[PDB]
Amino acid sequence: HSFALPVIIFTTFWGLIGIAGPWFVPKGPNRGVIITMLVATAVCCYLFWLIAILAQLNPLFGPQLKNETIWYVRFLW
Amino acid sequence: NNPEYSSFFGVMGASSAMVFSAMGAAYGTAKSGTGIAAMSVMRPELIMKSIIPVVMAGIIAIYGLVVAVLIANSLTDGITLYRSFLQLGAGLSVGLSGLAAGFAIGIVGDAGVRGTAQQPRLFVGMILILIFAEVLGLYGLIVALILSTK
Amino acid sequence: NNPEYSSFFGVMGASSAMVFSAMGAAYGTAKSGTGIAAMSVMRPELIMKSIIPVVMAGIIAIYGLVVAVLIANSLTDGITLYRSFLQLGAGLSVGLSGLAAGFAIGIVGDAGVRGTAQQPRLFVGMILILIFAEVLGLYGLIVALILSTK
Amino acid sequence: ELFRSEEMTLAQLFLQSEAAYCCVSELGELGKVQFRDLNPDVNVFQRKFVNEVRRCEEMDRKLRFVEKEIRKANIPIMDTGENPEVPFPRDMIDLEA
Amino acid sequence: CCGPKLAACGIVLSAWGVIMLIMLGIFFNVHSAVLIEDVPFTEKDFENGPQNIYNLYEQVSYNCFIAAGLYLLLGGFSFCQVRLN
Amino acid sequence: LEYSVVFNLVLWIMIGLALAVIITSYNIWNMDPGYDSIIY
Amino acid sequence: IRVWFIKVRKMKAIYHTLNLCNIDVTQKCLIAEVWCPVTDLDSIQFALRR
Amino acid sequence: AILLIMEGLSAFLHALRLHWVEFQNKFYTGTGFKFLPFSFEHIRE
Amino acid sequence: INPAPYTVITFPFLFAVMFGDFGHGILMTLFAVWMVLRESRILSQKHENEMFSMVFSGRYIILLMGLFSIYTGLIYNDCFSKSLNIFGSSWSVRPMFTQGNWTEETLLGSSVLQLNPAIPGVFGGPYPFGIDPIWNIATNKLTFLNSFKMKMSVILGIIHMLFGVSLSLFNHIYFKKPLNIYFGFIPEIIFMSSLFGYLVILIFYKWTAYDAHSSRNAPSLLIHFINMFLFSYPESGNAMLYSGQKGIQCFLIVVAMLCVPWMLLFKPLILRHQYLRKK
Repeated sequence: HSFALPVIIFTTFWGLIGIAGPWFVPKGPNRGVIITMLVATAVCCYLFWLIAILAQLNPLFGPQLKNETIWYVRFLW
Repeated sequence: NNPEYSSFFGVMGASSAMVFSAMGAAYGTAKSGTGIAAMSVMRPELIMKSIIPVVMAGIIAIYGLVVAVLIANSLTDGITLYRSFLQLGAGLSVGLSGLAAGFAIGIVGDAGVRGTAQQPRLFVGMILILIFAEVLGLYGLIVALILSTK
Repeated sequence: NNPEYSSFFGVMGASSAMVFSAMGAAYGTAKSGTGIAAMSVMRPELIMKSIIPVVMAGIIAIYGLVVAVLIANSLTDGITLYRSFLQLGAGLSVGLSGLAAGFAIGIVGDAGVRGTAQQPRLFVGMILILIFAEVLGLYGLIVALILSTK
Repeated sequence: ELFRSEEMTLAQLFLQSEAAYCCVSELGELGKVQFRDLNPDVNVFQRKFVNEVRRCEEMDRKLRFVEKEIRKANIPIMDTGENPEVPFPRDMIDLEA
Repeated sequence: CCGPKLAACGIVLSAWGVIMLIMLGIFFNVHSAVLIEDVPFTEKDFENGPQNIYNLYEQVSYNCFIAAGLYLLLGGFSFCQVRLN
Repeated sequence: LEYSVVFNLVLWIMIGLALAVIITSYNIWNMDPGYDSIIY
Repeated sequence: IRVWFIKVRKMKAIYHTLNLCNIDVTQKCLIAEVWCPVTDLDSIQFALRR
Repeated sequence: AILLIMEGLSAFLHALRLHWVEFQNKFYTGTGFKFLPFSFEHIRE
Repeated sequence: INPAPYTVITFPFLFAVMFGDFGHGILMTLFAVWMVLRESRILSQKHENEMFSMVFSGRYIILLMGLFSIYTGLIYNDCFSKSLNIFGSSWSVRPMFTQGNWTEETLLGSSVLQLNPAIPGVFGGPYPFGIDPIWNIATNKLTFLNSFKMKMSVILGIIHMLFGVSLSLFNHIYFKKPLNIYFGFIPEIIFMSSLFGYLVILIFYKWTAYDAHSSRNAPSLLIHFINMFLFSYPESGNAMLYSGQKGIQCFLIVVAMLCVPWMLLFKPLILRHQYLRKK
């Protein structure tokens, strides 16, 4: 799979809703409230997902599986 | 050439976990029960409001059950003995930790129901203390899982 | 050689360690919670003053979790019976240190929440004695870590 | 920017008693005035308007008796709404008598 | 009947359980060799390749769907009974 | 030979440790309850 | 009966607010020290003049 | 009954205690009195 | 500074990372919707059950918690204790016998054989989105998710703690506090950063610095970090992370030690100085 493209897609989308959104928000009483609300949500989700992806890069030790699943995977994967 | 009496410690842990958990659940539930009985005769309104800790007390027994079931699933005739003492330690430990958790839950529940039977604005704080105390059972189960899988 | 019977020190060490941490935390929680539930009927607004020793009561459990997880990571049979001794001893050390801490925390909580009825000043000395017992517990975890890491 | 406490100030409101009988009502409609006891050393009973307050307590007692009487007899209350329907006369005394 | 409020609770219970069983049956219609552990067999499928491995998932999904249908029938009954009063 | 030595040392140490554990358990079990105890 | 309740209760509340008062030597006017936002003072004085 | 209700309440209170103990202790401090303006908001009282 | 909106999001998100569940989150959102559509009809119902009343006062918190729990639960790949093969497995371990290199000994022997990602053609890279679903059978999933959640909690807590402490700049400037910033606040950040910024960057570096072809001589998960805490310089088992790591940590330790006197030896002597100048 691609190693930097989907990461860039996700980063671009979250950054867009982060920095282009606040000016799109009406200048009302709930402007700054909703701006920091969405910014915090976006950065929290971005940190979470980034660690999720980057944890699985360049693994060291490998996993295990049973023999019946080996046969059943050979005939169905 | 397999070690002799290798599977003994796994079953002994499976037993010890649940027995100690049940012991502490019994003591704590009994203490909270006598407290809520006295404070229902003194205050016959907020009984089912303060029965929630009584119901909550058996999650320690549930933790002991989960550990025992895991030990049983990993238990067989062909035990290498490198899982026997992991199982003994895990079961003994979760059992005793649950035992202390149940006893402290009983004490705090009795004191709290007696405090709130007349002026119950502190119910939120009392459930706060109780649920803070609850962490020991989860600690027991988690360390047991780490040891068994090891 | 590697004699039969190698793998019992660390496993029972972690078991006993967390058992004793649970003992101390449970006793401290029970006593301090009883004292708080008994005091708070008179002067309600000190829930926020009395919650501090409750929160510090979890340092023993945190320490037990950290040291037990460390020992579990370092548990293995690829050593000729040198480091298993260290694991047993560190587990017992942190566990009995946790018992010391829990006893001090429980009675300190009772003392502070007894003395808080009249004077508003007592929370400062309360936090101070809490910091002291936390220093004791931190010493305990530090000795456990230097043993376990070695 | 950020959120902080709204800005506040002290104020000495000069107010005749008759003007007070409506100023209190409107400051209650507004709901944005915090008061303070200017002479707290005086006892509550040495505030010599407790005759009216005791009268009000009697009014509450009578209305509570009416409430129980209707509840036993199963007589409902309309309870539509229109919360701000609030005069401040002296004829209410005779009305509740 | 069976309690008015208890019948309200029952209709909400069915309102969730029906969709839970629907999802269970949906995944028991996918059956991409995932829940092997939920198969009552003894070396019956190791021969002739991966055949006969799908119909039993369809039987489990049939059980889920008949359970969901019974729940919806009981929900209709409770609907009629809450509209009775 | 060190089957017996190890058995004996483990027995002694476990006995001492268990006594420590149970004395602490007894200490925590049976201390006073902190209640005013005015309204009976 | 409900509106009678709310009238009577509010009037009790008015008497409670009137309990907090400047006990002056001779003034038939009153000078009350009150906390109030600076934000709405325009509506405050509009209401007072009303 | 279990993994929703009691686990959710437990995690709720655990996270809330963490948040109060740490986040507010880092910068939030001091004491004050809440503004209680006289009002007719006691519509039913 | 009332931090209320910051709490409004940081508490649901933290509760959701704790509470990584999909079904329960959608259940909470459903209950919140039932309470929203019938807000007035439940207001007409008396709030006798006080637990239910404080639940009503926490309707919006519960809805936020449910939505964040839905998101988090979706991304763990733990939806009712199952993993989903949404994308391809991204591993492409097609051959049975080769890539494992055994003959036919299965069932009667050769039951469980550890794959190595170092082997060619067995690892096509990380999963596109969410946890790797193949772990639904791997027992080493438990250790690997243990490490994952450990690193995750450490990073989240470190960053949130840093922000919470950092917010005091405005508290200081608004109330003209040079004493509580010059030798106060800033040394606190220096101490905390010197301790934990290094940890987070080591964890990130570990995530990609070494691969399966270096696994059997690669470092452990965290032991060498504790070894840094030991004031120790081993000579065995050193697969040192990068050039000059020892030199950097040696001086970072002293930098962290340099923050002891602050908050302790700057307020009194300065205020006593200004006091004696004020007499």
